[PDB]
Amino acid sequence: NSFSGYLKLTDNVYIKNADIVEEAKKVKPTVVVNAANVYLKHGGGVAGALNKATNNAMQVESDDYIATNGPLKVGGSCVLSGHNLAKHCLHVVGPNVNKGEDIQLLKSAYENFNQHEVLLAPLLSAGIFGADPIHSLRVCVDTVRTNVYLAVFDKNLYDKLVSSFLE
Ligand SMILES: CC(C)[C@H](Nc1ncnc2[nH]c(-c3cnn(C)c3)cc12)c1ccc2c(c1)S(=O)(=O)CCC2
Repeated sequence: NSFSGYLKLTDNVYIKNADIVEEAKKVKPTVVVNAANVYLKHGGGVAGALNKATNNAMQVESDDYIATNGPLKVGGSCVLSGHNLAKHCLHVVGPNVNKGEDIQLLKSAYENFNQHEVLLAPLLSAGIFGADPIHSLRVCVDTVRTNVYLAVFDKNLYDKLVSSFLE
Protein backbone atom coordinates (compact mmCIF):
# COMPACT_ATOMS: atom_id res chain seq x y z
CA ASN A 1 0.00 0.00 0.00
CA SER A 2 2.76 2.44 -1.01
CA PHE A 3 0.56 5.23 -2.29
CA SER A 4 2.50 8.37 -3.36
CA GLY A 5 1.58 11.88 -4.42
CA TYR A 6 -1.99 11.83 -3.09
CA LEU A 7 -3.69 14.89 -1.62
CA LYS A 8 -5.40 14.08 1.72
CA LEU A 9 -9.01 15.54 1.64
CA THR A 10 -10.34 14.05 4.92
CA ASP A 11 -8.89 11.67 7.54
CA ASN A 12 -9.80 8.70 5.34
CA VAL A 13 -10.15 10.00 1.73
CA TYR A 14 -7.08 10.75 -0.52
CA ILE A 15 -7.07 11.74 -4.23
CA LYS A 16 -4.59 11.78 -7.13
CA ASN A 17 -4.62 12.67 -10.84
CA ALA A 18 -3.62 9.23 -12.10
CA ASP A 19 -4.61 6.16 -14.17
CA ILE A 20 -5.93 3.53 -11.68
CA VAL A 21 -4.14 0.80 -13.74
CA GLU A 22 -0.76 2.49 -13.35
CA GLU A 23 -1.45 3.07 -9.64
CA ALA A 24 -2.31 -0.61 -9.11
CA LYS A 25 0.94 -1.76 -10.85
CA LYS A 26 3.07 0.63 -8.73
CA VAL A 27 1.31 0.20 -5.35
CA LYS A 28 0.19 -3.45 -5.46
CA PRO A 29 -2.65 -2.52 -3.05
CA THR A 30 -4.50 -5.00 -0.89
CA VAL A 31 -7.73 -4.07 -2.76
CA VAL A 32 -8.37 -2.41 -6.13
CA VAL A 33 -11.98 -1.42 -6.86
CA ASN A 34 -13.41 -2.06 -10.35
CA ALA A 35 -16.28 0.15 -11.64
CA ALA A 36 -18.23 -2.94 -12.74
CA ASN A 37 -21.63 -3.66 -14.27
CA VAL A 38 -24.05 -6.37 -13.00
CA TYR A 39 -22.82 -9.11 -15.41
CA LEU A 40 -19.14 -8.28 -14.88
CA LYS A 41 -18.60 -7.69 -18.60
CA HIS A 42 -15.44 -5.52 -18.71
CA GLY A 43 -16.02 -4.08 -22.15
CA GLY A 44 -14.56 -0.59 -21.89
CA GLY A 45 -13.64 2.32 -19.65
CA VAL A 46 -12.07 1.57 -16.22
CA ALA A 47 -13.22 -2.09 -16.19
CA GLY A 48 -11.85 -2.78 -19.67
CA ALA A 49 -8.52 -1.15 -18.72
CA LEU A 50 -8.17 -3.21 -15.53
CA ASN A 51 -9.13 -6.42 -17.40
CA LYS A 52 -6.60 -5.72 -20.19
CA ALA A 53 -3.86 -5.24 -17.57
CA THR A 54 -4.60 -8.80 -16.33
CA ASN A 55 -4.36 -10.11 -19.98
CA ASN A 56 -8.08 -11.10 -19.80
CA ALA A 57 -7.70 -13.30 -16.68
CA MET A 58 -10.16 -11.01 -14.81
CA GLN A 59 -12.87 -11.55 -17.49
CA VAL A 60 -12.55 -15.38 -17.46
CA GLU A 61 -12.77 -15.40 -13.63
CA SER A 62 -15.74 -13.00 -13.74
CA ASP A 63 -17.68 -15.20 -16.24
CA ASP A 64 -17.15 -18.22 -13.95
CA TYR A 65 -18.35 -16.21 -10.91
CA ILE A 66 -21.53 -15.15 -12.83
CA ALA A 67 -22.23 -18.71 -13.97
CA THR A 68 -22.31 -19.99 -10.38
CA ASN A 69 -23.78 -16.99 -8.56
CA GLY A 70 -25.81 -15.00 -11.04
CA PRO A 71 -25.48 -11.22 -11.68
CA LEU A 72 -24.87 -8.60 -9.02
CA LYS A 73 -27.48 -5.99 -8.07
CA VAL A 74 -26.93 -2.26 -8.73
CA GLY A 75 -25.29 -0.95 -5.53
CA GLY A 76 -23.79 -4.39 -4.81
CA SER A 77 -20.34 -5.96 -5.04
CA CYS A 78 -18.28 -9.10 -5.01
CA VAL A 79 -14.64 -9.90 -4.07
CA LEU A 80 -12.58 -11.72 -6.69
CA SER A 81 -8.84 -12.08 -7.37
CA GLY A 82 -6.70 -9.01 -7.84
CA HIS A 83 -4.42 -10.96 -10.29
CA ASN A 84 -1.25 -8.95 -10.95
CA LEU A 85 -2.89 -5.69 -9.81
CA ALA A 86 -3.77 -6.24 -6.19
CA LYS A 87 -4.38 -9.04 -3.63
CA HIS A 88 -8.16 -8.66 -4.29
CA CYS A 89 -10.46 -6.88 -6.74
CA LEU A 90 -13.68 -5.49 -5.27
CA HIS A 91 -16.11 -5.33 -8.21
CA VAL A 92 -18.64 -2.57 -7.31
CA VAL A 93 -21.72 -1.67 -9.36
CA GLY A 94 -22.55 2.03 -9.14
CA PRO A 95 -25.80 3.26 -10.82
CA ASN A 96 -25.63 4.15 -14.50
CA VAL A 97 -27.87 7.22 -14.56
CA ASN A 98 -27.46 7.47 -18.38
CA LYS A 99 -29.37 4.14 -18.43
CA GLY A 100 -32.07 5.25 -15.93
CA GLU A 101 -30.69 3.73 -12.71
CA ASP A 102 -31.36 5.62 -9.39
CA ILE A 103 -28.60 7.93 -8.22
CA GLN A 104 -29.53 7.09 -4.59
CA LEU A 105 -27.87 3.67 -5.13
CA LEU A 106 -24.49 5.47 -5.23
CA LYS A 107 -24.52 5.49 -1.40
CA SER A 108 -25.07 1.68 -1.33
CA ALA A 109 -22.24 1.29 -3.91
CA TYR A 110 -19.75 3.25 -1.69
CA GLU A 111 -20.93 1.34 1.43
CA ASN A 112 -19.24 -1.78 -0.04
CA PHE A 113 -15.85 -0.11 0.48
CA ASN A 114 -16.35 -0.27 4.30
CA GLN A 115 -15.63 -4.01 4.40
CA HIS A 116 -11.94 -3.39 3.45
CA GLU A 117 -9.39 -1.39 5.49
CA VAL A 118 -7.49 0.17 2.53
CA LEU A 119 -8.62 0.48 -1.11
CA LEU A 120 -7.46 1.98 -4.40
CA ALA A 121 -10.61 3.10 -6.28
CA PRO A 122 -12.04 5.08 -9.18
CA LEU A 123 -14.77 7.75 -8.77
CA LEU A 124 -17.93 5.63 -8.91
CA SER A 125 -20.62 6.30 -11.52
CA ALA A 126 -18.59 9.14 -13.17
CA GLY A 127 -17.58 9.23 -16.89
CA ILE A 128 -20.06 7.45 -19.13
CA PHE A 129 -22.18 6.26 -16.15
CA GLY A 130 -23.42 9.88 -16.10
CA ALA A 131 -23.40 10.85 -12.39
CA ASP A 132 -22.20 14.34 -11.47
CA PRO A 133 -18.56 13.67 -10.44
CA ILE A 134 -18.63 16.37 -7.72
CA HIS A 135 -21.71 14.67 -6.21
CA SER A 136 -19.91 11.24 -6.44
CA LEU A 137 -16.97 12.67 -4.42
CA ARG A 138 -19.39 14.07 -1.79
CA VAL A 139 -21.08 10.67 -1.42
CA CYS A 140 -17.64 8.98 -1.09
CA VAL A 141 -16.52 11.41 1.65
CA ASP A 142 -19.83 11.03 3.54
CA THR A 143 -20.08 7.25 3.23
CA VAL A 144 -16.65 5.63 3.27
CA ARG A 145 -15.14 5.22 6.72
CA THR A 146 -12.17 3.05 5.81
CA ASN A 147 -9.08 4.41 3.97
CA VAL A 148 -9.72 5.10 0.28
CA TYR A 149 -7.27 6.38 -2.33
CA LEU A 150 -9.09 7.75 -5.33
CA ALA A 151 -7.36 7.78 -8.70
CA VAL A 152 -8.98 10.14 -11.24
CA PHE A 153 -7.40 9.98 -14.70
CA ASP A 154 -8.09 13.56 -15.86
CA LYS A 155 -6.21 16.62 -14.55
CA ASN A 156 -9.13 18.96 -15.50
CA LEU A 157 -11.62 16.89 -13.44
CA TYR A 158 -9.08 16.41 -10.60
CA ASP A 159 -8.67 20.19 -10.31
CA LYS A 160 -12.47 20.80 -10.32
CA LEU A 161 -13.00 18.08 -7.65
CA VAL A 162 -10.28 19.47 -5.34
CA SER A 163 -11.59 23.06 -5.81
CA SER A 164 -15.17 21.91 -5.02
CA PHE A 165 -14.10 20.05 -1.86
CA LEU A 166 -12.00 22.95 -0.54
CA GLU A 167 -14.80 25.57 -1.01
C1 LIG B 1 -14.11 10.29 -14.94
C2 LIG B 1 -12.98 9.55 -15.65
C3 LIG B 1 -11.73 10.46 -15.75
C4 LIG B 1 -12.62 8.22 -14.94
N1 LIG B 1 -11.55 7.55 -15.67
C5 LIG B 1 -10.55 6.83 -15.11
N2 LIG B 1 -10.29 6.98 -13.79
C6 LIG B 1 -9.22 6.35 -13.29
N3 LIG B 1 -8.34 5.58 -13.93
C7 LIG B 1 -8.64 5.41 -15.23
N4 LIG B 1 -7.95 4.65 -16.13
C8 LIG B 1 -8.56 4.75 -17.37
C9 LIG B 1 -7.99 4.06 -18.54
C10 LIG B 1 -6.75 3.45 -18.68
N5 LIG B 1 -6.54 3.03 -19.93
N6 LIG B 1 -7.67 3.34 -20.58
C11 LIG B 1 -7.81 3.03 -22.00
C12 LIG B 1 -8.57 3.95 -19.79
C13 LIG B 1 -9.66 5.57 -17.26
C14 LIG B 1 -9.73 5.98 -15.89
C15 LIG B 1 -13.83 7.32 -14.73
C16 LIG B 1 -14.31 7.06 -13.45
C17 LIG B 1 -15.39 6.22 -13.25
C18 LIG B 1 -16.04 5.59 -14.30
C19 LIG B 1 -15.53 5.83 -15.59
C20 LIG B 1 -14.46 6.70 -15.81
S1 LIG B 1 -16.15 5.03 -16.98
O1 LIG B 1 -16.43 6.02 -17.99
O2 LIG B 1 -15.21 3.98 -17.31
C21 LIG B 1 -17.65 4.31 -16.42
C22 LIG B 1 -17.46 3.63 -15.07
C23 LIG B 1 -17.23 4.71 -14.01
